[PDB]
Amino acid sequence: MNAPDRFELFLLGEGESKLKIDPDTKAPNAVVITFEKEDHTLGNLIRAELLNDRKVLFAAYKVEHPFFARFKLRIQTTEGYDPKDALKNACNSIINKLGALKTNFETEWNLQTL
Amino acid sequence: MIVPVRCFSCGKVVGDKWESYLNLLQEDELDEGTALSRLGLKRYCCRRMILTHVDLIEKFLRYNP
Amino acid sequence: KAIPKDQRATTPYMTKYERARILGTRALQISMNAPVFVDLEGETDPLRIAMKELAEKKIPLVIRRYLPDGSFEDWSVEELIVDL
Amino acid sequence: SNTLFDDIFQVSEVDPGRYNKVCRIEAASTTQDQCKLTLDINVELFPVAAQDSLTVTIASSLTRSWRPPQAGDRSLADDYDYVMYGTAYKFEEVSKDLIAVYYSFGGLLMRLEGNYRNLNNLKQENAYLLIRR
Amino acid sequence: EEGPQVKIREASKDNVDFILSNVDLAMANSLRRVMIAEIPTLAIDSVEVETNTTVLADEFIAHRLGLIPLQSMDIEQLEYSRDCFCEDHCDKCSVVLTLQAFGESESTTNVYSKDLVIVSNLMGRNIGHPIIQDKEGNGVLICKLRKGQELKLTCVAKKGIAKEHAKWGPAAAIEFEYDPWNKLKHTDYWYEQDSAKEWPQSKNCEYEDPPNEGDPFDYKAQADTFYMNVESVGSIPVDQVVVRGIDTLQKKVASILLALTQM
Amino acid sequence: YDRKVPSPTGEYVKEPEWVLETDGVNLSEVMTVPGIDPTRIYTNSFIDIMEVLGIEAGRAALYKEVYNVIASDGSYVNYRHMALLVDVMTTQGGLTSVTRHGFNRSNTGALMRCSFEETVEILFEAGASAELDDCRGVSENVILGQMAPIGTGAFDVMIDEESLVKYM
Amino acid sequence: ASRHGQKGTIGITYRREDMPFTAEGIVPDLIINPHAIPSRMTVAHLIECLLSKVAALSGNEGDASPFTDITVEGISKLLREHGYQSRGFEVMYNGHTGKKLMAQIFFGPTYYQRLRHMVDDKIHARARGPMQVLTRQPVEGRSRDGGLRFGEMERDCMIAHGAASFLKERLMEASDAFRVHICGICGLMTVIAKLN
Amino acid sequence: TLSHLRRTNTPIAKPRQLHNTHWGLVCPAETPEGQACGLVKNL
Amino acid sequence: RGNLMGKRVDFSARTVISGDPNLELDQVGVPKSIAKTLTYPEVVTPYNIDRLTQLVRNGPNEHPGAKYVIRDSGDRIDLRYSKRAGDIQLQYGWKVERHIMDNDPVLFNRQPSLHKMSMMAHRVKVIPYSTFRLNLSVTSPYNADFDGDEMNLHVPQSEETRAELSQLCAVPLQIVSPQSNKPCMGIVQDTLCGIRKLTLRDTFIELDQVLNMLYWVPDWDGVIPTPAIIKPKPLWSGKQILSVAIPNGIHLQRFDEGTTLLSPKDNGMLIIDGQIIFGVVEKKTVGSSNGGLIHVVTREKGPQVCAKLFGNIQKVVNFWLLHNGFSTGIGDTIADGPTMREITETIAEAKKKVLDVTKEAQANLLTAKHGMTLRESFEDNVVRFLNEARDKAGRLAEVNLKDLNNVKQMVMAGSKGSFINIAQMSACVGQQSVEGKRIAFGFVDRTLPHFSKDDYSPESKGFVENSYLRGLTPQEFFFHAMGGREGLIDTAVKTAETGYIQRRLVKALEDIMVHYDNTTRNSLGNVIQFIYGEDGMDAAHIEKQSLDTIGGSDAAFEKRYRVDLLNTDHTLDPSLLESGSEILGDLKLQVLLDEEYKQLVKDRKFLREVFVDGEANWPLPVNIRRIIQNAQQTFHIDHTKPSDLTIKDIVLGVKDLQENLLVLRGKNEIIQNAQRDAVTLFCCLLRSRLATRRVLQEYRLTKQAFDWVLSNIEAQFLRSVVHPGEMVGVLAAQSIGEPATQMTLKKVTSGVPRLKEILNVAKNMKTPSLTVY
Amino acid sequence: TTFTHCEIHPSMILGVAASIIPFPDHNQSPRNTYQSAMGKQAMGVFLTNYNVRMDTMANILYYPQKPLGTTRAMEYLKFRELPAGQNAIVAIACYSGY
Ligand SMILES: [Mg+2]
Ligand SMILES: [Zn+2]
Ligand SMILES: [Zn+2]
Repeated sequence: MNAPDRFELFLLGEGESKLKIDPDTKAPNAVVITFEKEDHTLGNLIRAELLNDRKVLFAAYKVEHPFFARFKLRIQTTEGYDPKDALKNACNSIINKLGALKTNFETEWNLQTL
Repeated sequence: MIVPVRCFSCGKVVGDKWESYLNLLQEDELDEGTALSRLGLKRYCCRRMILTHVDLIEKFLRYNP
Repeated sequence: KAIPKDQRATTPYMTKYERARILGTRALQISMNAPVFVDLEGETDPLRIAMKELAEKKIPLVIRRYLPDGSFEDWSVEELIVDL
Repeated sequence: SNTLFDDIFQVSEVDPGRYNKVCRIEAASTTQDQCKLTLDINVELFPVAAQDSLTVTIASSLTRSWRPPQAGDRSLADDYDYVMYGTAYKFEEVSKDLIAVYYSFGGLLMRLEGNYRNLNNLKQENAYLLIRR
Repeated sequence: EEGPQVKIREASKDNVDFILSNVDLAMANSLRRVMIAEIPTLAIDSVEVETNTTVLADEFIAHRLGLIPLQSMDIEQLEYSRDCFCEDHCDKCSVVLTLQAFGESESTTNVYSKDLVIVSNLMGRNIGHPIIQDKEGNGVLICKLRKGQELKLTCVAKKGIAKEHAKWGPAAAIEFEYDPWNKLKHTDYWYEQDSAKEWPQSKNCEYEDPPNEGDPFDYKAQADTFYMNVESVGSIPVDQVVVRGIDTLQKKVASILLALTQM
Repeated sequence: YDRKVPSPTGEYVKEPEWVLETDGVNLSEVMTVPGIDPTRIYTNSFIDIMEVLGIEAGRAALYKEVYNVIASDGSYVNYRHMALLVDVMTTQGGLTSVTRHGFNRSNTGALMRCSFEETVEILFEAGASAELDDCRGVSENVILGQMAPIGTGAFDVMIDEESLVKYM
Repeated sequence: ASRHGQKGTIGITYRREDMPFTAEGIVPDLIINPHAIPSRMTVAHLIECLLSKVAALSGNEGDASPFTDITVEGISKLLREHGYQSRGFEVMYNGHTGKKLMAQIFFGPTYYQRLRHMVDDKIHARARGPMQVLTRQPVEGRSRDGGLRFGEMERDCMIAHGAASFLKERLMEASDAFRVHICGICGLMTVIAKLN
Repeated sequence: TLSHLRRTNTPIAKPRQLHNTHWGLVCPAETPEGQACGLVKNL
Repeated sequence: RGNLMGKRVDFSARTVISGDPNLELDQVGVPKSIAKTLTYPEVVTPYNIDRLTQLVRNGPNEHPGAKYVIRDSGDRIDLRYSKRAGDIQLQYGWKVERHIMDNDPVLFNRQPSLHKMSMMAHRVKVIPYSTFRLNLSVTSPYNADFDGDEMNLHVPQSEETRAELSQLCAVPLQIVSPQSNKPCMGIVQDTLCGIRKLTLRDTFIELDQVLNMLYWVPDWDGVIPTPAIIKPKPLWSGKQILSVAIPNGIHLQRFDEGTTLLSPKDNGMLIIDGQIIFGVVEKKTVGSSNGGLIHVVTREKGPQVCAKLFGNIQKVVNFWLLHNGFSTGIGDTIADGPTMREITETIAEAKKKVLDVTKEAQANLLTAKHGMTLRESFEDNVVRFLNEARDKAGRLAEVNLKDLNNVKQMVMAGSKGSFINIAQMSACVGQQSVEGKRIAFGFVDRTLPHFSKDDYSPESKGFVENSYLRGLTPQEFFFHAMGGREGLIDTAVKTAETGYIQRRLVKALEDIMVHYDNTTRNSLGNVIQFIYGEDGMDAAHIEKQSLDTIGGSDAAFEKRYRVDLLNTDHTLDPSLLESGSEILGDLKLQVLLDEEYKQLVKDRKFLREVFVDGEANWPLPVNIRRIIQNAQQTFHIDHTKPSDLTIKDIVLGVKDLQENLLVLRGKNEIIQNAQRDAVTLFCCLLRSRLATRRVLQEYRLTKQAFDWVLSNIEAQFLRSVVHPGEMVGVLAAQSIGEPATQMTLKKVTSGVPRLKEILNVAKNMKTPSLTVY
Repeated sequence: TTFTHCEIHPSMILGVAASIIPFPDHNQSPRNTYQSAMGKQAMGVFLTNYNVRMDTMANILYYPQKPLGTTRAMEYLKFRELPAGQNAIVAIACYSGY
């Protein structure tokens, strides 16, 4: 009855963007990126990788409430280095790592019997 | 009431393995627990699925129109 | 019977029930297009404007305090202290 | 921008009271037979068995968010192997001319005793602790 | 090669036991989930019941028909309804299956997934085919019926994924483990006398060197090595259920960069 | 029993003492006996403790007893409440019971006692002896659909037109 | 509900992605909170899990009949003969990250009955609607579109709160409310008002 | 359905209780909560 | 009674409730289905016009919308039909019945209603699915479980109506219940259980997480606090971050048993400036306890701030315990094998301690204790033996169960279950009973027909030896029934009869409230209390303090409160007072100083004349202990250097303080005299804590500190007064009848049946007793 | 040495309801008394001729499963033929907090 439609877990609705970037005022040079129609799967991941960039002073994320597919990610970096850029890399990094794994996995699979 | 296609918990197909299993009982005369392992059902989740379902349908079928 | 503004004896402070009702009452009016005696810092919720009028003590009301025997004492939102 | 205490002690005993990862320690000083010590310690990242030569230190330096690595090439008053940071709550007067101060690093307590830190030991939160060898 | 490598152990048509090495935990799981819920697949999502006399009620069978796994290898070239410009579906975004049965046999007739019929143009591509792995060759028993019991349907399969419903997911289960000998102490075993004995050992202990008492506690130790094992239903060959995995996940991480751009 | 008391030194100490417990109740006489402290004697039958010692003492008992009924369960209630109740049950004169046979006979208007156990019976004998109702009772107003003199309504609010000028 | 007066309702549904899993692969269908045990002191429920987690593997319809010669020790042996910890617990990894769960969880089958009385058979709202005829107050029951109750007790609280107006409001403007005329002489409804 | 068929009723001196004689004839644990508890029993 | 005193009403909804650890305390999840059904009449105003026309445009089907417009002409425009649906231009003055929206205050409630709190106001938060979703901590007030319990929601209507809900009924205000001058909401289950684990010295948290946790507390200042440990791996202690939720300024000193500002067992509890300094945090620290964390925050920081706290705390903890996992299973109910056998015999040793006495009486060798049958005396011991056994049998398993056993853990946090439970499951069940007398002889001279007549031994009269783990025996089983069955009975009696008592009580005190003169009267005018509570304080503002002046040897008293400026050893050492050396001897001061003492002295006797017990802890307004504690770290008072208070400064301000602690204000004598009275008790405490010596030797206050400590007390007192308006009558009633429902049940009429007796003013009480000294 | 008679089986003191409850000799006496009232609010298969019954209101559980844990007493209560629930893979733990 009140149950939403299943597909509102991944399909953005009328007027929304995967991203929404609001500048955190609590501290200097840091951000709050709201990921729409997304969740842990992509959140936790862009969070870990994002924690390697030695230029990242802070980074955590959270699902505000289970009911809704979406989450907030907060990123902080060293002055003179925009975090938006930091986000970029950390993803590229994630893709590339994957780019390898897609390869190196198939490598081993072709060499198999069964 | 008909076999449950696919396992609740886990997810694995299981709707075909009815007759196969049911046969490993009358003909090949075996004991449950083993029969299952042979049908490929290894973990209790997708295991309990078969071992329990009571095929009422057969009783249903026996009525008329 | 009434009572002089002197010889006054009640509590110098506003009771929760009073304040509670003043704001309400005041909202009600404000919500009814009554005149607003404060600059709306942009507010638009009556009970919120009411909270404002009440902090600049610019609410034109008077709380009549009936006593057990019928006599009353009259205090103004102005006077009454608001701790809470 | 200084240091506030220096000495070496010997572990009289280590105690694990149903705490798989932390044991409280009590040791004595190798100088004034006055300075006794009681300090909780993480016996996982820095093991310690009865009777040893630990070097204790304090000081308030080397309060704004704490920065991660990067300092892989910066200041480092870390020439030790155990460095905690907590606060001091009370300044007791164990009779006579004896003054002891208690410490806590979010859960790990500490007790010190002697009398010459009259002008060394501050009374502020700031108070990094150190240990070596 | 460059980074995160693999060393497939056992491997069949239904499982793919393997070892993921040199990756971040986050990543292992991130993948895992992806495999489970977001791999595009095909399946029935609309049953137009014309006639039924069975003892299973309409929406019952219905549900079942959805679960019944369907072929989906070329899935990646059959647009999702919601995108195909046709008012409510077409050969370019959907597969149609029919179903007819009759109680001719004086002794219980079985309705199996093999009795399905494709009536929409396939456009020449592996898809919409009731997957079978049953010995005999009639997989998944849909429902039975007696004397003159009939059952005329018509189904329409569409894309869809384990988020919109599980009936789509290809996963069906997935082993996952690591640090078989608790070295990072990611747990605190519960016992009565001795953990070691009371808490069984994993076949996966071997592939990693045992403890060695004396040694202090390793703290700088993170998490290399994971012993997965993507199982499978069949809609996809166990491999793709692992490739498309690493793939879909990857595409997402892109649409964030892509969005970071259009912004 | 355990009874704490003023040591000569000042401290408070456990100076136990023997005591007798009855199993019947005749105060007016057990009191006039040699050997007991007719100052600390206590019966739980407040009915009695009130006929002898005197209402005020009675209250003290009624309360004391009631307090024991809430403490025996390990629950705590702030004096004031059981106090108030104990008081209501005692002002009037002696022991007015919280029941149809008591507090529901008091000078309170009709309509209020109406809402409890005798309703019609009570109403009838109201038009009979032509009672008058103040409409100061909570119930009263509730029955009329009027804002009762309660918290929010223990007063009136007015528009002082005078101060309604210096405001502009 | 299980078969031990364990009545409880759903609070949220999750999927295998978010669900806590056990290396084997398996994941739960249910997830009841540990707290519902200590004071209920229903160990039977606790045991059924072990007995079932066993006869789930052996396929030997476990016997949990009344007083018999069975034991917990007698079963932990059978479950051990199968590879899983003898008490039931298992290691599990937090579905969101995939990290291990510091502690272990008592995992395993249990019979659960789905008792009637579901939500969408009770959810009920009303803002004015059918009104009784004798009284002119809202009608009763969710079936007839009726309204809910604000009786003695709920009043007694508003009086407590000292919420004068709100009380009057529930009592009038949101239920009865009626405009009658009187005689300033004989206080009755007699008056013949031709409002026109 | 069965349960309902083996039920017992008892109009209107400590009945509600569980008697010794009640052993083996009537069930000890099966009875309705509150209200008419122990007045309705199951064989 | 069923039409006028209570009615069916409009603008009301009901459904099933469920927990949702993601709502603020004061909120409540309203399902969209209902938010779209329920409506609120807003009046078109320039402030809204726009917003309103939008809702009207939106229609009665989308959510944020409306479903009825009404113009001056008193005509209803039904938004769902009317050919003008999307048309309409609004008009200042018109009203627009719209949908309930995020933040419309509403009255939520759970029947049976018997608390101010059975009904509280919440912030509406429209959510999907179909269930009212309320926060956990606000559970116990409504007294509800989610096992299928339903709740009612009422929606306000007048702009002033709401006002009454948000200003007096909102949950944040209900936090400190007057029915027992202590907080009434706490932290339970997961949050509780979990909050303990996360605390332990043992528990350390690493960066990757610490960071997320921080993020969760919405009011985090974005200042990654400095790690306790930095050495090889920077780590954080649970305590360390849970403290991020705890706001600055707070303070808290505990001291359980073995506590010593180093609490080895990590007992007690001490929080400073809002940072946990030491001590596990559990039920006693963060639950609805007296001197609890909550109790403070509320009375100190604000009602709003304390409500926000539940939020933070929960989120943090919850998210952590979310990964740190937790559970329970049979293994938690089985203790060390030897501990078992050790028990089996501890029971059996108790069987022979019985048998002996069985025969020792089957020979007439037992002294008939006064006032009891030889029989009655036989049983009295028997039971006392078996039970003496049953309990210590438990005390064995209770100690042999490790600090890792889940069940124990839950018992420690205090999140669920208690001792008995452990015993009955793991060790030994117990001796079943009915009316006190162990299972009786229904069957002529024996329990069951499975016994040989005249068998008095325990294994017959109803003693269950096994544990719930082992499993009762047919006989045991049945007895346990008969016995348990008794409960199910009276419970359904102590429920019906309770209901009546509770009601009478109410009807009996409705009309009573505190009137403006500060008197307690009913509907006639009849005074009942001349000062509500014999003190005029609103129960809500009160805490257990200690009247130091009372307890303590006549000796200690002097050494603490006595000051003699005419003596080298009884004067204030100038190391405390600035003008110390120039005081020694001064005779005009020694008189103030001596007045002060001949008073603290009078206070003593006075108190010892009121509270004979010697009990020193009593409920009183204004918590002075804490009022100073703040003064302390608020001016970083150093215990080294000296003060700057003239001895006059002190003694002459403490006096001037009492002067402004007004309760009653009258302009005559008879009144201004009751004044001194209603205060008296307080001042004693007052003069007690603000005694010269104390003020300077214990808490080195400066003039600043002092003059502040003083201001606060006066105003914090003038706050604790009672508001002329409170409908105290009803309150009092409920406050009693309420806990009279939670009553779920050395040989006297006691409890519910008793309370019934009392209120009825019954002449023939079952037990009449009477104690004579 | 007098025993005139002997009980077939003790578990026969129980009645219909109770006979479904597993390990009843392992529960606080009352916990059974409730379960002896919910098993009456459950769903299953009340008969098999339901596809032919016009009774006002009735609930059938799609996929019934005969319980893993059982009681010899069930055999006569015809349980394995018409169950009333499902063997679900339970997990007693704290998670989201729901
Ligand atoms: Mg309930
Ligand atoms: Zn499965
Ligand atoms: Zn199409």
